Amino acid sequence: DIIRNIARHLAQVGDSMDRSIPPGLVNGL
Amino acid sequence: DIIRNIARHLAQVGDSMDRSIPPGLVNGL
Amino acid sequence: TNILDYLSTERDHVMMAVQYYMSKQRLDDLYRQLPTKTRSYIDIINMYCDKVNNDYNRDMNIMYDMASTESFTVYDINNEVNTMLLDNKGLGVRLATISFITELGKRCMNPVETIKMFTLLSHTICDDCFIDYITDIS
Amino acid sequence: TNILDYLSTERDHVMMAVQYYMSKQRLDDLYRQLPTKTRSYIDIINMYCDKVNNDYNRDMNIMYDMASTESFTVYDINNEVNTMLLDNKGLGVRLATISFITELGKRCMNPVETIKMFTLLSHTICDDCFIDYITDIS
Repeated sequence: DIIRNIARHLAQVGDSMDRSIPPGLVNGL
Repeated sequence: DIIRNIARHLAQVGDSMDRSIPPGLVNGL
Repeated sequence: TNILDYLSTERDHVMMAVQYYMSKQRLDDLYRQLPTKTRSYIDIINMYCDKVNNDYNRDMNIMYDMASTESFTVYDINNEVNTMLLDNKGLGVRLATISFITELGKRCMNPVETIKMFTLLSHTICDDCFIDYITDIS
Repeated sequence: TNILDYLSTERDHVMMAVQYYMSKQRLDDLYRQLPTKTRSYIDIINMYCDKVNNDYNRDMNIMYDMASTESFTVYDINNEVNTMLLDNKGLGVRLATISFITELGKRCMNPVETIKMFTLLSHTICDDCFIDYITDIS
């Protein structure tokens, strides 16, 4: 439903923020 | 029990604060 | 009921931090949205409860330290308060009860039980009598 | 969900004022008691959620306005989040979820339901993954 869509949206936003951090600076990213 | 004692204490403190306000300044007091 | 005994693991620290962030953000935003009237009432409660806390410091402290010694429910605190406010229509007792319940909340580490207490007791405290005083003073 | 529609009577205003006083006093006191470590974590969450809110403003706003259109439970929000955090071990998604749940709380006028949501979702968000990030960054 909508809830699923929002949650998917949150992961997409989250992953794009992760990818904007230069690699190496945060362990695990 | 204790709860009753505390509640009674609250009313005593409350009434003494009420009596320390000059009469007339607060309607109902 | 010492804060450190509740913050044993890193998960405890991080969860505390997230819960604080959410609650603080919410409270700040709520105030930003409140009508001037409501803000005026908050200021009155602040000033008058500060007076009770000042003028009756030793009394209030005793009541806190007694609540420490015994275990009792929010329900029966509430019912004990409602009984007093039934036959005592003073302003003072309502202010003192707010200060007392507020202190109890500061000593409670369960956030859901705390808000439940604040919510229930605020209903009990805000009787027609209290509303008349607050609107008179404001 | 407009604040004014909830503040119709004087009793509504006064009860809001008392509940705000109790909650604000409690939150201020809690922070005053928190260990430096916990305070450091709060600052990190503040700074990183501010970055998400800034850098992805239009995205976050869309998610808010969609939550407005439909009705759903805290339970199923929670379960939808837990599912994402199971197979997505990124930092970003955890920060974004905090911002989202925080906004939902700002839009909720039921204080008990709000703290219940914050409490449940904070458990879900603070998995081993999140704790590892926060301790790494701090």
